[PDB]
Amino acid sequence: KNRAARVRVSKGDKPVTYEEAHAPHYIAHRKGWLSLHTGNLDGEDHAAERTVEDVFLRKFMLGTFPGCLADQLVLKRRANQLEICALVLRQLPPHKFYFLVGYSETLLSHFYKCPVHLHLQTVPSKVVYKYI
Amino acid sequence: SRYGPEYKDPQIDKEYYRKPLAEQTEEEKYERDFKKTQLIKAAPATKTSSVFEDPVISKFTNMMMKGGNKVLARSLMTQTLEAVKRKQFAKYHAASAEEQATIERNPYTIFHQALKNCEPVIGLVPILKGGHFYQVPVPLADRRRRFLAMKWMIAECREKKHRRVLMPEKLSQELLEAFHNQGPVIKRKHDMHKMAEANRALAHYRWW
Amino acid sequence: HRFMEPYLFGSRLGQDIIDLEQTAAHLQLALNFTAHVAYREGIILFVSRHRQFAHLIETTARDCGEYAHTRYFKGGLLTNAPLLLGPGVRLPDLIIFLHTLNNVFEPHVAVRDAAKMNIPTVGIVDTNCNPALITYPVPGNDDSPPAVRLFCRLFQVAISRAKEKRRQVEALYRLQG
Amino acid sequence: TVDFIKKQIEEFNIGKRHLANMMGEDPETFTQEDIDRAIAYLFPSGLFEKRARPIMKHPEEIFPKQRAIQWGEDGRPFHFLFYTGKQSYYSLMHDTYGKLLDVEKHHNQLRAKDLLAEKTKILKDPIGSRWLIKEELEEMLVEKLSDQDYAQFIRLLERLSALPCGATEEDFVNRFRRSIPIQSKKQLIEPLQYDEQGMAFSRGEGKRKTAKAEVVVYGQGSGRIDVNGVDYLLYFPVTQDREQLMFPLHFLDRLGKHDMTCAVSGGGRSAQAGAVRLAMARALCSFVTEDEVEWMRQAGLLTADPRVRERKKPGQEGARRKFTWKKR
RNA sequence: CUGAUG
RNA sequence: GACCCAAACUGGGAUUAGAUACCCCACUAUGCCUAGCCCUAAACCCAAAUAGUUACAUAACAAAACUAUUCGCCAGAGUACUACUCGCAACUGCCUAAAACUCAAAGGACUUGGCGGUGCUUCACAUCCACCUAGAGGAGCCUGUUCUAUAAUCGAUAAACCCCGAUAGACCUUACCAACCCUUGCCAAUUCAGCCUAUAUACCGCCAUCUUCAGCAAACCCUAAAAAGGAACAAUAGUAAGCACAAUCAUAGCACAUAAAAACGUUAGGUCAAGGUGUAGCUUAUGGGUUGGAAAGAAAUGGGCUACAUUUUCUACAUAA
RNA sequence: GCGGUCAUACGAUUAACCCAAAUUAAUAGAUCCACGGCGUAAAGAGUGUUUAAGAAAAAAAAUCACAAUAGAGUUAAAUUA
RNA sequence: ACAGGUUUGG
Ligand SMILES: [Mg+2]
Ligand SMILES: [Mg+2]
Ligand SMILES: [Mg+2]
Ligand SMILES: [Mg+2]
Ligand SMILES: [Mg+2]
Ligand SMILES: [Mg+2]
Ligand SMILES: [Mg+2]
Ligand SMILES: [Mg+2]
Ligand SMILES: [Mg+2]
Ligand SMILES: [Mg+2]
Ligand SMILES: [Mg+2]
Ligand SMILES: [Mg+2]
Ligand SMILES: [Mg+2]
Ligand SMILES: [Mg+2]
Ligand SMILES: [Mg+2]
Ligand SMILES: [Mg+2]
Ligand SMILES: [Mg+2]
Ligand SMILES: [Mg+2]
Ligand SMILES: [Mg+2]
Ligand SMILES: [Mg+2]
Ligand SMILES: [Mg+2]
Ligand SMILES: [Mg+2]
Ligand SMILES: [Mg+2]
Ligand SMILES: [Mg+2]
Ligand SMILES: [Mg+2]
Ligand SMILES: [Mg+2]
Ligand SMILES: [Mg+2]
Ligand SMILES: [Mg+2]
Ligand SMILES: [Mg+2]
Ligand SMILES: [Mg+2]
Ligand SMILES: [Mg+2]
Ligand SMILES: [Mg+2]
Ligand SMILES: [Mg+2]
Ligand SMILES: [Mg+2]
Ligand SMILES: [Mg+2]
Ligand SMILES: [Mg+2]
Ligand SMILES: [Mg+2]
Ligand SMILES: [Mg+2]
Ligand SMILES: [Mg+2]
Ligand SMILES: [Mg+2]
Ligand SMILES: [Mg+2]
Ligand SMILES: [Mg+2]
Ligand SMILES: [Mg+2]
Ligand SMILES: [Mg+2]
Ligand SMILES: [Mg+2]
Repeated sequence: KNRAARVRVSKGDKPVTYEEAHAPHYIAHRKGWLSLHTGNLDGEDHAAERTVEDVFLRKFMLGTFPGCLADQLVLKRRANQLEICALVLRQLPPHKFYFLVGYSETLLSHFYKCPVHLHLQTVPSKVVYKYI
Repeated sequence: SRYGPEYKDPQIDKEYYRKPLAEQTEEEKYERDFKKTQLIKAAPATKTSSVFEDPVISKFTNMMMKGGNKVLARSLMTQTLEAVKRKQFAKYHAASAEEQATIERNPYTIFHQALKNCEPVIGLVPILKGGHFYQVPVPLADRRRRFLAMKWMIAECREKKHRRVLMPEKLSQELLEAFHNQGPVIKRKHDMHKMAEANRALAHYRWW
Repeated sequence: HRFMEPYLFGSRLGQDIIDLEQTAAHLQLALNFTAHVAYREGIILFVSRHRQFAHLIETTARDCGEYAHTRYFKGGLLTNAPLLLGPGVRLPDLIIFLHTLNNVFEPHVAVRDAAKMNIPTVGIVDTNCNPALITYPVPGNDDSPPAVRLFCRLFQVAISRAKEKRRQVEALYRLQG
Repeated sequence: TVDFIKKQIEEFNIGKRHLANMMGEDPETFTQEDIDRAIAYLFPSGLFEKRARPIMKHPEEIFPKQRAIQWGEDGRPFHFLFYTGKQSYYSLMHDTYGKLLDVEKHHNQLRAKDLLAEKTKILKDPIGSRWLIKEELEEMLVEKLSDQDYAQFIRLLERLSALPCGATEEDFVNRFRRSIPIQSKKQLIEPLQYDEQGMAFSRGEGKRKTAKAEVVVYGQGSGRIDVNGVDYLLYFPVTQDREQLMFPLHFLDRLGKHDMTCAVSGGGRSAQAGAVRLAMARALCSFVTEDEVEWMRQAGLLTADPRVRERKKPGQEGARRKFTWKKR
């Protein structure tokens, strides 16, 4: 049985997000990609650099915003400046949210030698799509 | 398989469409054949509206075709027909005036007559009864009879010939032998009939 | 039915004859009860599984302004009402049975579900019916067209008179103060 | 959820005004064909499923038909068939039966008075009328439906349509009728073109097994074919491919009556022969009357050949041939 | 017809 | 005494590994008559006899539940239609009928699955047969396994392993071996690093198979109790969110087809060696580096390529030489 | 019934529970089987009559086509010397 | 006896 990127159905009480409720065979059909760059085109290069940078951003933000991240990050890459769109729970005060965004906006820039943008959309709770 | 079940078989006969006003029973069918939005399949590349082709010759060429060498199968068929034509012309010009009115030089008629001559009447079916297979004599269908008549000739002319002899050269001889009721294919049909006559008493084992 | 012997007058050459003295004595109480429940703003449901007068019973309940069920009675209609009808539903305060047996000649489902849900039931019972669970049985005929029409018109006029006397009593209620 | 939809309609009207403002069109003439057009530009989501794209419509198409309230503040239900489970479907059946009995009694009285003023208004074949499907009835009746009750309602509708129809009965039975697309597979015939003082000039396009063929036909010349600049005899050395060329012409008896020039590319010899066969057959329709082009399509000249090589599957050999499966 | 065992 | 016919036993013939059985043939005791014994049966309608009642009331199934007067029996199962007594024309017999010892059960009825070389309908569309084509098992070679042989990996190894991890081995890869060196030894620090050590019978992550089978299932409701089941469309207790199926999507137009998908679970199925890991074990070593070797085939076998020719081979060439 | 690699069941330690100048083990006892059952679990004895013994508690009845049984005589179909 | 444990997938 297929088990990749597939949350198994429980008795009917688990909350799942729109990205988790769809199997990987639905990518580009019902759901899209969490990252957008040019390295995955036909005659382009420098793809593995973007893959490892993306996975580093994921593993870094998972630790930077612990327990308060709603879903996965959206890594947009457009003209030398990399934007990170996040959905965050309103567990931390804005006084700490601004400290964290200002810290990461410069740490990632000085680590990757490129301008970064960080945008946070705060939600009251994890959005439920299927049964809850 | 790409054609759905609604696709009907095409009709290649031009004389069927050239004169529809000659009969009324066909009018009621061909005026509604198109009204029900009935889709028609594409005509195959093998079957066309030529008058010099025959479905029996097409079937024999398809049965002689190895793999996908249809040009080779067509060459063998054409060379076989040419060989039987020249072999009949030689005897026409070597016989007297009394046999000239009886000898036939048309290759299609002698091909069809040889096939009808080697066409079996009844066949054998293996029926398991009492843990042993009995060869029960069964009436064959028309397509099965014609297929066996072609297959016996092809299987004989493919293996029972010399390496120096070619396929049309052997088939031209066996066609005339089957037309004159002398060939081993006719002998094989007679062996089938004799085995069926020896197991005629086992015809009660059939349930259809 | 074995429980029809006390409600019978005799047997006229095979066919049982229901006495009419006890019929009227039961019908008076049945009509009084249905008129009182229609006076006290009670939901009345005319139930009957018989494919001859179903249209007559729907039209009678429509002219009465009460509710009707002449179709296939679902399983958990009265018991599993907060799931069959809606989140919060008011069960009928009276069930009037114009045919006790269904098309299979077995006792209806509502004749047991009303007794399970403590709902009063008035019912027209024939010689082959079971009145053990019916609150107000009326021994009569439920297979002749005029016999059905007589009961339907009696209950029609009873509900009409009850609602009209209720409106008149409220009219005097508005003049008492 | 009666108030939620009411609020969504106000928010959708405000969103429509804002959309017309940011798109720069007059909000008065702003319609749905401009709403979806502006959404497709502002939020260009590339997805294969059309229902996953961003969409902004009136809330009555997005949200399904919500059931109205069934009882008042005192608990008494509104409809008299509320305790039947399907108070809409059973009410529809009750009204249909009540009109059937009215037609029956009126026709009995009319037969008693010996008058026949009704006609047969059930045969709606030239109009193209059909009955409602279960989904179409589930759209009218908000509650769910089944198969047996829908077949019972249709069987009662035909019973009502089999009787002498009245005045108000026909408009009631009509609202359950649906008009069926065009039931005509007749192809479009290209008109005869005249280009550069050339008479009887037509063109056709064919494709079979990765072979594209465009064939121009001049109906004033003699019988000969010019493909890729070289004659058909040297282009198709095999007699079968030339017999494919003879197939469409021998069917119309126009062998020595038309000159043709073809341009075929892709595929092999028999694929090119079939593509030029289909292109010549589609191009010969202009020179012939309507009765014979139908015989061409019934003989297989005007229809394509969808038989395309299937893709090889992983773990197999030829998309059907499996590996040698060892039992032990 | 026949044809055992785990 | 009789003996047409049937038939224990027996002798031949079939079938089978065996057939001192089922199947076929012949024939004997016997079944038949008279007289005398034997006194046993699923001798069961598993329901004692005599007079009744339809009151209370369904453990289950079955032949519905019970009264009053009696008689004959019943005290866990096996031992046990047994041993020893008595009696009997019975002497391989019948009747009556224990104990030692072993166990914590033995039993009757039912529910749900599974199975059936049980009856009956509907099916198989590359699927069982009736039928078609091309192959394997024969030869050489390539390659993977099992075996012998070395100091010289490992895992897979019924369908669901066998050109499988590997879309890939001269050093490296390589986790194997022999010789040699280093032991807070990749990291900012850590009585710390590191382990391809054991456990896939602790796992996650990924899959195989039933499987293009349709079922799984939360919340309720009903059953003269409920282990469980829940349906009659002229409808008899069933509503059911959800996951599956279906639909849609993709192979740039439809339809078809293909692809994709295929839930809950079965096989403690495969994977500690993609990666991390719970538990138990190494720490001057089961850890980290350098050099050199990891053969070979007595043999068997799986899958492929080449053919064994004449519809063949070579040459120029689209296929008329 | 527990023990084959996290044993609250084995041995030891901590802790806890119940008794207590007593606590456990073994053996004897007291108590405990049926005023219950006999179609399927053990039980209606293969059948009828009679003796002993018991109940007679309110009144009624006895006996009819057809294959009971024991003797004597006969044979329609089939089969056979 | 105011009883409890124990037959079986149940
Ligand atoms: Mg009645
Ligand atoms: Mg192939
Ligand atoms: Mg004898
Ligand atoms: Mg004999
Ligand atoms: Mg023998
Ligand atoms: Mg007997
Ligand atoms: Mg007995
Ligand atoms: Mg007795
Ligand atoms: Mg029961
Ligand atoms: Mg004992
Ligand atoms: Mg005995
Ligand atoms: Mg004995
Ligand atoms: Mg096969
Ligand atoms: Mg081969
Ligand atoms: Mg070989
Ligand atoms: Mg190995
Ligand atoms: Mg192994
Ligand atoms: Mg296996
Ligand atoms: Mg090395
Ligand atoms: Mg190496
Ligand atoms: Mg190591
Ligand atoms: Mg496993
Ligand atoms: Mg289903
Ligand atoms: Mg249940
Ligand atoms: Mg559901
Ligand atoms: Mg499409
Ligand atoms: Mg489809
Ligand atoms: Mg697939
Ligand atoms: Mg699907
Ligand atoms: Mg295992
Ligand atoms: Mg293993
Ligand atoms: Mg590891
Ligand atoms: Mg290991
Ligand atoms: Mg080998
Ligand atoms: Mg393979
Ligand atoms: Mg321990
Ligand atoms: Mg203990
Ligand atoms: Mg202990
Ligand atoms: Mg007892
Ligand atoms: Mg017994
Ligand atoms: Mg007895
Ligand atoms: Mg006995
Ligand atoms: Mg005698
Ligand atoms: Mg004699
Ligand atoms: Mg037991």
